[PDB]
Amino acid sequence: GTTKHSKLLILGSGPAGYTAAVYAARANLQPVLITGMEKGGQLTTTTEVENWPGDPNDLTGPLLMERMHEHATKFETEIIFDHINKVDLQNRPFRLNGDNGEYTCDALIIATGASARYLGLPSEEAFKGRGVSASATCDGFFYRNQKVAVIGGGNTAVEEALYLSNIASEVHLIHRRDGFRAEKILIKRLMDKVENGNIILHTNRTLEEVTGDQMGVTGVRLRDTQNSDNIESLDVAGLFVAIGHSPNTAIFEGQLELENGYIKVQSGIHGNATQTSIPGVFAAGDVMDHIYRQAITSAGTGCMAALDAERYLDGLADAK
Amino acid sequence: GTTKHSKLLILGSGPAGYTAAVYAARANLQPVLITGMEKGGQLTTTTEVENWPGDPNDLTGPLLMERMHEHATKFETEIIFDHINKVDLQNRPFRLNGDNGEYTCDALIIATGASARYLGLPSEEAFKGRGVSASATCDGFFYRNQKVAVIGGGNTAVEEALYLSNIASEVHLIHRRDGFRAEKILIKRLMDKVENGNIILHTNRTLEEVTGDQMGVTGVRLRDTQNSDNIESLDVAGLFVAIGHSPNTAIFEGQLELENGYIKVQSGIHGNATQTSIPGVFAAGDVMDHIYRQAITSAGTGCMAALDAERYLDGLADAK
Amino acid sequence: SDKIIHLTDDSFDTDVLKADGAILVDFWAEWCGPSKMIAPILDEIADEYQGKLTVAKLNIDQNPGTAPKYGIRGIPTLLLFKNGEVAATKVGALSKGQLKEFLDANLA
Amino acid sequence: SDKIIHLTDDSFDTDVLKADGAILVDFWAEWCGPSKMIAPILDEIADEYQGKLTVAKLNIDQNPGTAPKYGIRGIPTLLLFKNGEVAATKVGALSKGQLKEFLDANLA
Ligand SMILES: Cc1cc2nc3c(=O)[nH]c(=O)nc-3n(C[C@H](O)[C@H](O)[C@H](O)COP(=O)(O)OP(=O)(O)OC[C@H]3O[C@@H](n4cnc5c(N)ncnc54)[C@H](O)[C@@H]3O)c2cc1C
Ligand SMILES: Cc1cc2nc3c(=O)[nH]c(=O)nc-3n(C[C@H](O)[C@H](O)[C@H](O)COP(=O)(O)OP(=O)(O)OC[C@H]3O[C@@H](n4cnc5c(N)ncnc54)[C@H](O)[C@@H]3O)c2cc1C
Ligand SMILES: Nc1ccc[n+]([C@@H]2O[C@H](COP(=O)(O)OP(=O)(O)OC[C@H]3O[C@@H](n4cnc5c(N)ncnc54)[C@H](OP(=O)(O)O)[C@@H]3O)[C@@H](O)[C@H]2O)c1
Ligand SMILES: Nc1ccc[n+]([C@@H]2O[C@H](COP(=O)(O)OP(=O)(O)OC[C@H]3O[C@@H](n4cnc5c(N)ncnc54)[C@H](OP(=O)(O)O)[C@@H]3O)[C@@H](O)[C@H]2O)c1
Repeated sequence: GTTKHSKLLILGSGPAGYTAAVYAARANLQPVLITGMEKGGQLTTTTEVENWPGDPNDLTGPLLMERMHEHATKFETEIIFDHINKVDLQNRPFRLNGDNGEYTCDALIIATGASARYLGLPSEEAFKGRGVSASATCDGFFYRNQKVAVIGGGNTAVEEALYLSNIASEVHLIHRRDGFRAEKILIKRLMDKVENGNIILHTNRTLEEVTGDQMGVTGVRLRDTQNSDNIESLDVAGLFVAIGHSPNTAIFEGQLELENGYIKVQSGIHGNATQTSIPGVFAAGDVMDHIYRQAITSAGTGCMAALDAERYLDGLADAK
Repeated sequence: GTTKHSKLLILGSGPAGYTAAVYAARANLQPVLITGMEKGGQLTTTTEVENWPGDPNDLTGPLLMERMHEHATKFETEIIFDHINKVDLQNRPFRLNGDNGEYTCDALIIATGASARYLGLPSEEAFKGRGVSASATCDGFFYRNQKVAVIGGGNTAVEEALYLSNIASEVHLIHRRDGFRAEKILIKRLMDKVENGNIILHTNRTLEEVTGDQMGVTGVRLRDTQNSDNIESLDVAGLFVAIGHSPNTAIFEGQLELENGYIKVQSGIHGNATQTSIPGVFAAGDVMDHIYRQAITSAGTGCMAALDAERYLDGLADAK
Repeated sequence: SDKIIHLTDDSFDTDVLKADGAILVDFWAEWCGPSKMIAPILDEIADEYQGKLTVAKLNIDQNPGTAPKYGIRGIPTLLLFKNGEVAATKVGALSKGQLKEFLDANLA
Repeated sequence: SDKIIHLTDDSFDTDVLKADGAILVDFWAEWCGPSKMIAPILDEIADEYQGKLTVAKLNIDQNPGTAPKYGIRGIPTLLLFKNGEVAATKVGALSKGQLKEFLDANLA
């Protein structure tokens, strides 16, 4: 009965969304923003952040994001703690359905980001919570002076490996190749610790199975990418999977042109660059970027989204 | 006869250039950045910045750039104080000449931003430093408790009238349209002062001439934008022109696809979005964006320029 | 906010382990974001489930004993007890709807 | 940093206007970026143009009495003196070549 309506509505409480929040709030669009379950975004699952331009030292994801929340609320953004389960983009105003109520808006900015990706092993599922974890920043606590594994070759794996390194007795980094895709500065820290620290490299290996008992994970079994049946066993207390993410575009199934999960935008050097397949609907952040995916690029696009949204909303007001 | 080579050379010390710097540094690309005459970029000519996501309070263009600079050198970027006035992008390595030497690079990130526009009036040029100013930040105090005039209709113009209004006895805002393109939140503060404060509007007018004596400006003469033959005098002690910025691309004239002064870039949602018409040459910041032009959007493309150049330089190292 | 309990390692055997009725337990930690992100959901839940459930938080940041006992090496982890007996558990963050889906699945 | 005469409002005419020779005066302020962005180039000018030119920085943060005198309603502004005689003036920022192109076009 009390459907909350607003000119503009932003989906997501990550760097992309919060930036769109503040820029849109200054255009006096009285923005409404829905946080989602992961309030603050991916950054909240990390510690130090070394490449947020203008923050040379001691910055942490939680901090940067707590600061953005404050920023967005300072310019009176209606921040609502909720999660959208369904969306109707065929009828204007757009209809969005969440656990705490129903929302409609004349323009939409989709900043849903992405979720942690998994392998799909049932053993992985069977032990999630008892040895299989996605966030070290959260569970690294349970591995004081114990052997632990990390799987993935990107920035998240390396950093988690590097982070876990001062908590666990030994860290075992597992990866599908001989090469890592994380930033060099970090890959350097890795090897330097691989060479005289407690990080053990397990290259050319893939998680074949997670083993354990009622009490939790006791070990894992890697496979060897260059010898189909060389399967080796590794005695470890727990493992953190770090194999990238996948855009949170499920709630938009078949309503927006997607490309490998990511929302497709106009892009181009002529404005309305965040325009999705449906006029009045825009996407900013990792949900529409399969390449760079940094916090700084997300904030950038979240901005263009807010500006494109305003250009659009104004157009509606004009043609009236 | 001192020539300097570097795999990566960054042109510019604005948020775009500096962000490209921290990213390239962390990719152990050993970047060399040339500051340009305006070290820090445009943000250095302003005061309070309110839309840099994460810095909701007390942030100032100068401070932000002080921080970005610190941040670029933390990862050992090589900052050289110099301006570039000629370049040969037709042969590799690339050739760039400055007031301190020749520069060669295997990849080039152009982040030259833009310069303050001009009216092109002899009276405007005849009174510089004696009544016609480009920065309220610098000269503002020379007008305390005096009548002063601003001319423009975008965020700069407005932020300038707002700023000056706490110094000058009264501010005269001169603009062509009957409307402003400055952010909404700002136009409100403006109107609030046009009402209860000392800001006075002069919509639908164009500066015809800056009048004064052999000691400085004493007035300004406006023309009507509706009634071509109607004119008016304005007793003013100073004039601040804020009619926008033109992208810094004269040196790149006839060196790469330029579209109305802005360096054209590939763009797209398939990576390598910051690449110019010449392989290995990338552009970021306002020099390649004529729609958005924000500190945060410039920081973003700056980040992209780095990731794009690294991906490019990686290739060259593999053919080696 | 009307049934929540700042449970401790001491007042657990007596509170949860021995109390006929379902008392949900939200294991959290000041350092784990998604942990404290569930607290609000538990409050929006407190009322609607007041009579079938009693939401009870537990800070392992200063209450170690408990967690290990149930092999909880991850947070946040929710334990739905029934007469001092783990009847169901949910791991990681989730939405008010996924939690109500969880409670309605078991607690009923 | 050792040639550039860091003048003072009082000791001005007693320096720039009286002391014979072509002395360049740089009016600047710690609040005007472009003003302090010249400082570097002036050094590589005191040396690259020594004996044939003198450089003097008249900060105004705490030395306002002089600027008015010549009608300087904007910084940075460079006045090329010759014994209490303005030979030329350069308002605005500029690169090293810029400054030199002015010093040459003028000086003899
Ligand atoms: C451990 C880790 C460390 C990182 N460190 C860095 C770093 O140091 N530097 C850097 O530049 N980048 C870093 N990143 C990358 C960066 O976090 C992402 O590029 C960025 O957060 C993307 O921003 P976003 O706002 O697009 O999406 P996200 O930050 O993913 O946030 C998405 C938001 O959408 C919301 N949401 C999703 N679906 C719904 C829905 N259906 N209804 C309602 N709300 C919904 C979520 O609650 C969340 O708030 C890191 C990533 C990880 C995992
Ligand atoms: C008064 C004012 C206030 C502003 N306030 C805000 C604000 O509050 N928020 C916001 O988001 N945006 C604001 N902006 C806009 C913002 O400044 C720009 O969008 C952004 O800084 C552009 O970044 P950039 O790195 O692309 O270019 P710039 O900041 O222009 O930087 C260009 C750099 O290139 C160098 N350079 C130029 N030519 C050469 C050359 N030939 N050789 C070598 N170096 C060269 C310069 O010295 C400079 O360091 C403001 C602008 C002004 C004028
Ligand atoms: N500072 C910082 C910290 C963390 C993340 N980030 C950024 O956020 C984004 C995501 O980072 P991320 O590390 O979570 O993920 P990302 O950079 O996408 O890298 C993913 C890593 O996981 C590997 N991988 C993927 N699928 C796998 C699978 N099914 N099985 C095993 N391994 C798999 C992948 O292997 P590779 O392609 O190299 O052979 C790769 O090693 C990036 O754009 C980062 O630059 C920055
Ligand atoms: N917060 C903040 C403060 C300052 C600048 N910025 C941003 O930086 C970028 C540039 O800002 P800016 O304000 O310097 O320049 P911009 O936003 O382009 O606005 C320029 C304003 O100047 C007017 N103008 C331009 N040429 C003129 C001329 N020849 N004679 C008279 N007026 C002229 C112009 O008129 P309009 O186009 O409306 O008819 C307009 O009103 C923008 O993306 C801003 O949003 C942000």
